[PDB]
Amino acid sequence: YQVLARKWRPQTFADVVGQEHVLTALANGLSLGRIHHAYLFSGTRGVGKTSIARLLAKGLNCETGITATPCGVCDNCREIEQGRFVDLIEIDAASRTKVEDTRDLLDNVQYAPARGRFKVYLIDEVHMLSRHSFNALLKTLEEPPEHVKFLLATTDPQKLPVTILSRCLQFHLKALDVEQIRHQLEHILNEEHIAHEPRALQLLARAAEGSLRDALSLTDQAIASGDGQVSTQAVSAMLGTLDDDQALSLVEAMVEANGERVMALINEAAARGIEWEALLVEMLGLLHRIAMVQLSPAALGNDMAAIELRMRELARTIPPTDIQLYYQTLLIGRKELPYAPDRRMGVEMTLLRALAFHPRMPLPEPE
Amino acid sequence: SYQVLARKWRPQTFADVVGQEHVLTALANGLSLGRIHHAYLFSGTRGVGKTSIARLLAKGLNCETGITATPCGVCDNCREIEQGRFVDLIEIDAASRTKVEDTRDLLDNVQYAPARGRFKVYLIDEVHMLSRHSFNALLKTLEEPPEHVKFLLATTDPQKLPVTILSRCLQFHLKALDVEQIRHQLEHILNEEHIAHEPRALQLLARAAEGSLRDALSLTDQAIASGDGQVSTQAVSAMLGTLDDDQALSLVEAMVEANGERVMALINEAAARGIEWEALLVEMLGLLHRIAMVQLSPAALGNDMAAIELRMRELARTIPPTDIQLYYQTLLIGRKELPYAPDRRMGVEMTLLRALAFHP
Amino acid sequence: SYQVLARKWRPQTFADVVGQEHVLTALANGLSLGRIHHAYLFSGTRGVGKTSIARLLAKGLNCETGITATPCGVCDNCREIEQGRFVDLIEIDAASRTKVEDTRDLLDNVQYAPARGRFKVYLIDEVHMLSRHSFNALLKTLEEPPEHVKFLLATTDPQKLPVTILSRCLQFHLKALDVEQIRHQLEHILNEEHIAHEPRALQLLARAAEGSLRDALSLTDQAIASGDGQVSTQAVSAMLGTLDDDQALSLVEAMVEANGERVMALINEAAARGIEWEALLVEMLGLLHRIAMVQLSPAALGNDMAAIELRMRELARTIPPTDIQLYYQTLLIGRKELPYAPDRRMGVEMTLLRALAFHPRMPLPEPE
Amino acid sequence: MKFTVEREHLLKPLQQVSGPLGGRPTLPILGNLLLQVADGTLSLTGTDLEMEMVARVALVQPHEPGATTVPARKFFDICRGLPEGAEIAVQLEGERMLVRSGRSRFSLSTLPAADFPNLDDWQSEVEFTLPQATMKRLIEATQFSMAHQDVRYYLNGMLFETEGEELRTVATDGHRLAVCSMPIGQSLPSHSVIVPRKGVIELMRMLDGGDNPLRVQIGSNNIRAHVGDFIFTSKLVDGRFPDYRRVLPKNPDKHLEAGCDLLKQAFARAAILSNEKFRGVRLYVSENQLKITANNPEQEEAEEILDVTYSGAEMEIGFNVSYVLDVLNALKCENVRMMLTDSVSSVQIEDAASQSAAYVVMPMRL
Amino acid sequence: MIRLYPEQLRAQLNEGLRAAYLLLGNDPLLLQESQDAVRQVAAAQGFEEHHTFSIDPNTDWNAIFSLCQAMSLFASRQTLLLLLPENGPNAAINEQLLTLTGLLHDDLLLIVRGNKLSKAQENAAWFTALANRSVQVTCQTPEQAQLPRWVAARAKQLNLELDDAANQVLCYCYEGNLLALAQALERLSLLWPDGKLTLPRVEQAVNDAAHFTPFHWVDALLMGKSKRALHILQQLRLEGSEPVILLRTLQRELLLLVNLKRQSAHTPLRALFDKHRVWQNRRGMMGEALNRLSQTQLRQAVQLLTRTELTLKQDYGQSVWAELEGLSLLLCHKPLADVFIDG
Ligand SMILES: Nc1ncnc2c1ncn2[C@@H]1O[C@H](COP(=O)(O)OP(=O)(O)OP(O)(O)=S)[C@@H](O)[C@H]1O
Ligand SMILES: Nc1ncnc2c1ncn2[C@@H]1O[C@H](COP(=O)(O)OP(=O)(O)OP(O)(O)=S)[C@@H](O)[C@H]1O
Ligand SMILES: Nc1ncnc2c1ncn2[C@@H]1O[C@H](COP(=O)(O)OP(=O)(O)OP(O)(O)=S)[C@@H](O)[C@H]1O
Ligand SMILES: [Mg+2]
Ligand SMILES: [Mg+2]
Ligand SMILES: [Mg+2]
Ligand SMILES: [Zn+2]
Ligand SMILES: [Zn+2]
Ligand SMILES: [Zn+2]
Repeated sequence: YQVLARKWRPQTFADVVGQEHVLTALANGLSLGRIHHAYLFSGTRGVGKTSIARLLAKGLNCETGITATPCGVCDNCREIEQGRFVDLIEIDAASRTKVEDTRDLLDNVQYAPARGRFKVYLIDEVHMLSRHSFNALLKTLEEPPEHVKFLLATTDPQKLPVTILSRCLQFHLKALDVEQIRHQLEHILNEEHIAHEPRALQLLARAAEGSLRDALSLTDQAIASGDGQVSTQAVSAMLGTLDDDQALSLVEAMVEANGERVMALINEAAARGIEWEALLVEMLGLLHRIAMVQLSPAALGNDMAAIELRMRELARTIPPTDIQLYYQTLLIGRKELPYAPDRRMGVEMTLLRALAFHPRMPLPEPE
Repeated sequence: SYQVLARKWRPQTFADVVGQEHVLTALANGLSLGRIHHAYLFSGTRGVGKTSIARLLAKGLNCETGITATPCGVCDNCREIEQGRFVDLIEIDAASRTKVEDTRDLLDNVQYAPARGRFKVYLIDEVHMLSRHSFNALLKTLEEPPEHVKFLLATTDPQKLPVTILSRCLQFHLKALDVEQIRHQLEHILNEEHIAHEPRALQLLARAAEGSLRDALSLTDQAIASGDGQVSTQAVSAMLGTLDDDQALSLVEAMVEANGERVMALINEAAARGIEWEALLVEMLGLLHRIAMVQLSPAALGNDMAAIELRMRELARTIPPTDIQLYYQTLLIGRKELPYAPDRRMGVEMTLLRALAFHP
Repeated sequence: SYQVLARKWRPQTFADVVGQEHVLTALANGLSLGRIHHAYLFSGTRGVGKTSIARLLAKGLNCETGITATPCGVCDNCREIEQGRFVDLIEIDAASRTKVEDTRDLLDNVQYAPARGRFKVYLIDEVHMLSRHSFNALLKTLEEPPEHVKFLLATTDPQKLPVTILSRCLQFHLKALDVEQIRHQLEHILNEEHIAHEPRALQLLARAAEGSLRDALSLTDQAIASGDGQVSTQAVSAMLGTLDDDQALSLVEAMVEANGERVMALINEAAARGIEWEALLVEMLGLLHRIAMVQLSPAALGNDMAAIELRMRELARTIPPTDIQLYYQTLLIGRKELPYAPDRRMGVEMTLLRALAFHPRMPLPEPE
Repeated sequence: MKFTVEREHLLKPLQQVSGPLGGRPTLPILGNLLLQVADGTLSLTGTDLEMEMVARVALVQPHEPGATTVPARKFFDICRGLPEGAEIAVQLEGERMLVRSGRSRFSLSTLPAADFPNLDDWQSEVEFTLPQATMKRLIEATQFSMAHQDVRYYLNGMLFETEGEELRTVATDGHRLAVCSMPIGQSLPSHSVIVPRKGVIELMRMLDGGDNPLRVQIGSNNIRAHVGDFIFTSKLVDGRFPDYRRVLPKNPDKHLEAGCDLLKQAFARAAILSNEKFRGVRLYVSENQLKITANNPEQEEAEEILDVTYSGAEMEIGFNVSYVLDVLNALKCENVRMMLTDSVSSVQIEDAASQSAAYVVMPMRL
Repeated sequence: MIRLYPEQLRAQLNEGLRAAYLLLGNDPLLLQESQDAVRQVAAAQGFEEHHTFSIDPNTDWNAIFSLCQAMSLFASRQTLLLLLPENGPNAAINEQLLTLTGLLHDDLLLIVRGNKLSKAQENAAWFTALANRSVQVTCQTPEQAQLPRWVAARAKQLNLELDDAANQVLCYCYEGNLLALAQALERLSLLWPDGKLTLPRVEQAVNDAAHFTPFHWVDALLMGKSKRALHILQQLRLEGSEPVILLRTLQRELLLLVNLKRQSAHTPLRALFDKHRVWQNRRGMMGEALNRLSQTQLRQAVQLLTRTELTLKQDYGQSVWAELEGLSLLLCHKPLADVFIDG
C-alpha cells in the first residue's frame, strides 16, 4: 500500500542505480578514511541526492564504525532509515532563509552529538539561502568542529557563491539513463510480483526524462489505471501518446501527398479519442527524428528499433530541405492550434497547409 | 434556497461525473486495492471537474464505512463534506495563503491527528500561485508525510509548478470535455429540471462552452434568464450572437474577391445588427476550412449548406489552396489580436483588410 | 578523517605563503620597522590567502617575542592563533552582525584592553555587506582607534566599499596565484604527504582551479577520493568532465567547425547534466554576442572571465562576422520557437542542426 | 563529577551570575556558565568575556570534584521551576549533565570546560582589603561626573589611583572633575587604572552594606572585587586619564560659603521655572545677594533673588543650571564653600566642613 | 572670503590661522588631507580638542551649543568639525547654521566638510556673515585631463620618478579614486626605495579600482573611445549600480542628439544651443558627437535602447550589461551591423 518511491528508497550503496562516479568517490573516501567536512550534491529532481546523502549519513554514524557498506541493522541505521535519527539534522533552506535563523542553527553546532559519532547536517535546496546566510555559513564550513559534517543539496548549483563552492567537495549527479530507469522499474515490479510488459516499461522510462522519482510515480499511476497490472494499452492511454506506427503512417501519407490517407488516419484517431495536440507533437517528433537520422546515422535509440528500418527509408528518400519545411509547417500549426475554431479543425488545416505547399507534388492550383 | 445549475448539479458520486474516464478509473482502482498515494495533483482547463473529483475522492477516503470507491454520500462525514463543513477537509486557497506564516502553520499542524475522519485531507487550489519558498518548505511534507494526511492539489496549468512538486505528486490530466459530452450533460440536466430544450440550442451551447462544462451551465442559465425560462433556438442565437446565416459566406466571398466596399458594407450592417465578432471570425474560419476540405475531397461536404452548395463549390474551384491557407492564417491572426485591439470593430476591420491585401 | 588539505596546509609562516609577494614584502617591512597602520584591508578573490595572511599578521603582531615579521610559531600566542582559539583574535562576520545592536556592542567592546595579547585584532570578513549605520560606526571608530586595537578587514569586492573606508585603511589587494604557483604548491603538498601523482594531473588541477588555491585543494581532494588514494590523469579528467559546466562554449565551437557528432555528444552530456534547455540556448546566444563584440573591439572581453579567454579569442579571430551573425539569428529563432517544439531537447537539437548545416531564406523587399 | 545542593541556596547566586549575562553571546560558550565543584565549594562563573561574575556556595553532601559549562538560562529555569525546598542532585554522564529532584529527572547538553575562556593567571598588581562604606562613598562622590557617552572612551569610566596608604577616585566628562580620596591604612605601590562605567555600576550593585571586608585586586588590565563569597572581575578600559593635578587651581583667593540647602532650593526653583532647554542660567553674585536669571531670550526672565552670606566682589557668571544642581546634589550637606580665582577660572566646590572630596567645575562661557 | 585649494593651503595656514574654515568638494583624498593639515596646524598652535559632529535632523544640538559656549576643563580653544549631509543643508539646517554663526566664538575653530554647495545653496545668511572671515578650500576631484598632472605632482612631492607609461597606467587604474592612487604611490615607494618606477614596476603592483558615474559613461560614449566606455561599464557593473539610471542618462542625451540632428537641417547650431540652454563646456562635445555620426545612426540606437528597457523590465534577465556594452560600441565609430543586438 505504501508508495513506491518511499518504500523502494535505497538502503545501501548497492541499491543505488547509476551515479557510479559519486558512489565510488564516497566509498573510497569512507574506506581510506579521508573524509571531507562538507559535501555538496547537485543534479536534477529525483536523481538521488537525498538518498545518497542519507546513505552517507548511515555510513558515518553506523555502530560498527565508519564504512562504505553500512550494516543496515544497528540502531543508528534503522533510525536513519525511518527518518527518526536525532543527530541527522534534516534542515530546509527555505524554512530558515533569514540570517537570524541560520545563526540560531549554527549556535548549537558546537555541542557534541547525542549518540551518533557525527552531527550530520543535511540542508535541502541550499541555494534558497540568502547571501547573508551563505556568508555566515562560510566560517563554519571552512573550519567546522571535528564531529560535524555538512551535506548540502540543491538542484541548481550555479546560484551558490563561489566561496561556498570552493569550501566543499562538489558531486554533480547525472540524469539517469533511460535504460537504467527501465531496468530499475523492471526490478521493482518483479520484486513486488506485478505483471508488466516491455513496451509499457519503455513508455514509462521515456516519460520519466531522467528523474527516477517521476518514473516511480508514473508506474504507480499506471498500476492504479490497470488495476494492479502494467499493460501497454493502459500506459499508452494514461500518457495520451498514440502508437508511433500511426504517426509514422500519417507522416508517410503527408510526404506522399495523398490526402485521402491523411483524412482516413485523422478520422481513425478521432474515433480512438486522442487529443489532437498530442498527435501533432508526435508528428513533429517523428520529423525531428528523421532530421537527426539525416544528420547522423546513430540518432535513434533502441526503443524505436522496432520501427528503425522504416524510419531510415524516410531519411534516404526525403531531402533535408522538405523535412525542414514539414517540421516548420507542423510547428506553426501547433502555434496556431489554441486559436483555431476546433482542435480537429486546427490539425486538419495544418495538414492541408503541408499538402498544399508540398514541394515534390503540390496540390492542384485551379487558377 | 435557489442555487445556480453549477452548484445544483455538482456531482456527488463517481458515476455522476461526465468524461475523464481514465482518472476516475485510476482513483477507483486505487481506493479498491488500497494503493493510495499521498499527493494527487489535477491538471486541466477550467470547468472540467477539478474540485468535483477532489471532493469525491475526499468523501471516498473519509467515508465512515471504510475506504470506498464510490462514497454513499449519506454519512455524517459524507454529508459534511458535501456541504463543505468537514473539519478534516481543509480547503486552502494558494493565492490567499502565500505569506510565510500561512505555510508555516500549514506544515506545523500536520502532526495533529484528524478531528473526525481518518485522513486530514488538504485540498490546495491553484497550487501554482504559491511562492517558491512555499514549495521548498512543503517538499518535505509532500515527500514523506505522516500516514493520516493526504494532499489534493488543483492547478489550471501544471508546468508552472516546480519540477520537484510534479515529481512528488501523481498527475491526473483532466481532458477537456468534448461537444458531445457537454450536449448530453446539458440535455440530461434540462430533462431533470423539467425545462423544454431544442437540439439546435443544446448544440450551440455545447459549441460555445469551449470544452468547459461550468461555462456551459453558466450559458444555459443566461439563456434561461433571457429566454423567459425557455431554452429556445432563437433565444440562444440572440444571446450568443450567432449568425447561422449566409452573411458569413457572403463576407468571405467578398474578402476573397477583394471588393473592399462590399466587405465594409457587410461589416457596417453586421455592427448595426449587433453581432458577436469572435463568432463571425469563427464562422469564417470554419468556412475556409470547409473550402480547403472540399478542395482536397469533394465528398467531405455536408447537406446543411445545400442552399449555398454551388456557390461554396465555386470557391473550391476558384481559390487555390495556398490562398485559402493565407486567408485562414490572416483570420487566425485577427482572432488572436481581437481582444487586444482598440475596438472589436477595429480589430475585425484590420484583419479583413489585411486578408484583402492578399491576392493571386 | 585525516584532516583536509585546506585546513592542514594553512600557511603558518610568511615564508610558506605562495604568491602575493608584494603584500608579503609590505607586511614584513611594516612589522620590522614597527610602523603599523590602524586598519588593513585584504581584498581579491576566493582561496588566495586573505584570511591566511590576516591570521599571519595577527599572530606576528601579538607574538611573545614582539612585533616581528617572522613569528616563531611555537609560543603560546602563535599556537593559540593557529588553533583558532585566541581570545584577542576576534573574528567576526558582517553577515549576521549588521544589526544596530550588534554593531553597538562591538563598538562598546572595542574600548576594553586585550586580555593577553599585545593588540586586540578584529578580523572582520565580507566588510562590503555592512549596512550604512554599521559602515558609519566602523568609520567613526577607525578615525582614531586606541593604540591597543587593530582591524584586519577581509573583503572580496572592494568596488562595493566606498573609498571612505580606504581613507583610514591600508589596502593590500591580492592577485590570482596564476597556474604555475598553484601547480607548484599542489606538487609540494602531494609530495609532503607521500601521494602519488602525474604531472599532467597537477597541470589539469591547477588550470581548473581558476586562480584559487582553495579550489585546487578541494579538486585534488576530490581526485584522491575518486582516484583511491592516488591522483591520475584519467581520474582527474573524468572528474573535470563530470563537473564541467561549459557546454555552451563547446557547443558553439562545434557549431563553428560544423562537427555534427561533437554537437550530438555535447547535447547528450548536457542532458546528462540536466541543465535547463532554454537556459543553455540563452547562454549560447550570450556567448555568440560576446564573440561578435570581441570581433568588433578586442577590449570587449572583460577580465571577469579568464578560463575561456583563449577559446573566446580564437573563436572571435577565426570565424567571420557573417557566420557569427547567421549563428546568432538561427539560435534566436530556435529560442523563440522552443516552447512550441515537440520537446525542449528536440528543439535544442533542431536549432543546433539548423545553425550548423542550414540557412534561412531571407525575405525580399518587393518594390512598391 | 557529582554534587547535591538545595534550590534555595542556588536561586540567588544563579540570578547574580546570570544577571549581567544577557542577549546573544559573542561566542556560544560565553552563553554558558561554568560551574566547578572542588574542596567543598561550588563556584559558578557567568563569564561575559569583558566581565566575570563568580558565585561560590558551600557543599556539605558527598560531592565529587569536577568542572563543566552549561547554558545559564535553561539551567536557571530548571532550578527555579522545581518545588520550593526540593534538593537538586547534579551528575555528569558522558557529555551530558543529569539533574535529579525527587521524582523528576532532566538532561542537559554540556560543552567541555577546556574550551571555556580561561581566567589568566595574572597576579594582582595591588591587593588590599577595604570596608564597603568607604567604597560606596567614593562611588557616590565620583559617579555623577563621568561622561555617559563621549568620543573619548577613556572618559566614560573613572580613574582609580592608589598611592601609599591612600586610594583616590577621579571622574570627569570634559567640564567638571570630581576627586575623592580615602586613606587605605596600608602602604601600596603607586598605580593608576581606569574602571569603565559598566564595571563600576556592577560593583556598586554588588555593594549591600554588609560587614564582609571587600578585597580589591588591581591588575595590569583587570580589576577584581571579592565580597564575602562572591567575585566580580572586569577588564580595565585602556587609554590614559588626564592628570587631575594640573586641573586643580592653585590659589582660588575668592571664596563663597553658603548654606547648601539654600542653594539647592534656589537651583530647584530656577530649574522648575526655567524648564526650557539651552540658555544656561546667569547668576549675578554681589554683597549679600545672589540673583539667578534665565538666559532664555524669549521666555520671561524668571529672576530669583537670594540672600547669600557672600560679601566679596560682585560678578555675573553664565553657569548651567543642571550642572550646578547635579554637583550640589552630589554634595549632600548643610553648608558648601566654592573657591574661584577670577571670572575665567575653574571654581572648586567643597563641603564647608569636609575637604576630602573636591568638585572642580568650570563656568560656561557667555 | 578667500577661495583657495588644498595644494596651497599649507602656506595659508602657516602665515596665520583663520577663524572659520570650510572644505567643499567631492574629492575624498583632498578633503581628508586638508582636514588633517588644518587639524595638525591647530594642534601645533595649541588646540587639543577635536570635536566632530554630523549634521542630521535626528541629531540634537544642545551638546553642540554647550561645547561652543564652554571651554575644556583640561584644554582651551576647542575645534569643532561639522559633516554636512550629502544632499545639502535644508531650511532647518540653515537655521541651525545661522544660529551657530550668531554665537560663534573666536576660540572655537570651525571646520565644515561635505559635498560642494550649489548656486542656490551658496547664498545664505550664515555664509554671508562668515564671508568676512571665511576661507573656503575647493576640493573637487580633478578631471581626466587634469589627472596626469595631479599624479605627476603627487609623485614629485614624494621624490619618486614616473614616466609617461607609469602615469597613464596609474590614471587608468585609479580614475576618480585618487585616495587609492595615493595609497598605491605609497605602496610602490615602500616596495622600491630607489624611487625609479618604470612601467613593469607599476604594472606588476597595481589593480583596477577606479570609480565612475553614469555621466562619465555618457561622456565616454560621446567622445567615442571604446576602451574607456567598456572599462567604465565594467566598473559600474562591479559596483552594483543598477542599469536603470544608466539607461535614463543615456536616453536623455540620445534624445537631445536626435532632436539636434533632425532640426539642424536648416537651423544654425548656435540658436539651437542657446534655446536649449545646455552647458557651455558641452557645446563643442555636442558638435563633435553630431558630426561624428549621421542620421543612419541615432535610429538603431533608440530602437536598441527600447529593446534593452523591454528585456530589462519584462524578461527580468541578467544580460542587460551585454546590451549596454553593445550599445556603447554602436555609439562609437563602429560597423555594428545590429543583427547581433537585434536593434
Ligand atoms: N539514484 C537512485 N538510485 C535508486 N533509487 C533512486 C535513485 N534516485 C531516485 N530513486 C528512487 O526515487 C526515490 C526518490 O529519490 P530521492 O533521492 O528522495 O529524490 P531527490 O533527488 O532527493 O529529490 P530532490 O532532488 O530533492 S527534487 C527514492 O526513494 C528511490 O525509490
Ligand atoms: N467533469 C464534470 N462532470 C460533471 N460536472 C462537471 C464537470 N466539470 C464541471 N462540472 C460542473 O461544473 C461545476 C463547477 O465545476 P468544477 O467541478 O469546479 O470544475 P473545476 O475544474 O474545479 O472548475 P475550476 O478549475 O475551479 S474554474 C460543477 O459543480 C458541475 O456542476
Ligand atoms: N597564498 C596561499 N598560500 C598557501 N596556501 C594558501 C594560500 N591561499 C590559500 N591557501 C590554502 O587555502 C586555504 C584557505 O585559504 P584562505 O586564506 O581562507 O582563502 P581566502 O582568501 O580566505 O578566501 P575567502 O577570504 O574566505 S573568500 C588555506 O588554509 C591554505 O591551505
Ligand atoms: Mg532531495
Ligand atoms: Mg475548482
Ligand atoms: Mg577567507
Ligand atoms: Zn549500522
Ligand atoms: Zn459514507
Ligand atoms: Zn610566537
